[PDB]
Amino acid sequence: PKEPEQLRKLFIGGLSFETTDESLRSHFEQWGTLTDCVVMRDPNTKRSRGFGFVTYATVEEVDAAMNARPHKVDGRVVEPKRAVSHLTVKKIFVGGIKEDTEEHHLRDYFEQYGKIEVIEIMTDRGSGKKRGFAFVTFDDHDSVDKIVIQKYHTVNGHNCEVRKAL
Ligand SMILES: CNC1(CO)CCOCC1
Repeated sequence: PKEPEQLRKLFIGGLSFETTDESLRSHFEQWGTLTDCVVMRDPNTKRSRGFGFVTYATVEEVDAAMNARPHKVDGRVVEPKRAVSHLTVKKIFVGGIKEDTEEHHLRDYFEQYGKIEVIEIMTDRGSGKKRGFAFVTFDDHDSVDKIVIQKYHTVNGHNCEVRKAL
């Protein structure tokens, strides 16, 4: 059973105009099997539009490619991003954590998606009581992109609602 193709794609921006289907493929095949690899071009001039996409056989291969950033492809540092589900942010809202979820619950779970820089457990401005949601800020957007395409997040026994924040 193959993961949906949308979740196996990487959009690559900032290409050198000299990058070709073949040179993009040779580069990104270092991190997995590519079922598709396309440089986008003008339909009339054939001049590169400066971006393209690669499709891996598995999500773990996408992860490997993202973990190998920065990618310098044909002399230029490119910008890979997972396909849209792009709203490129480093912060998530985590809701449904109730009053008993602490910083270490959130850290122990989310640190396996990426490097955490800030955890903000929200409290009532008047009483100081926990409001039941939090924000987590990572050092990079791919953490967030992995998180929000999951159907489920279980933290401290709570089924949480997680979305991109600002
Ligand atoms: C769309 N499904 C979710 C709802 O926000 C997103 C990931 O976190 C919880 C499940």
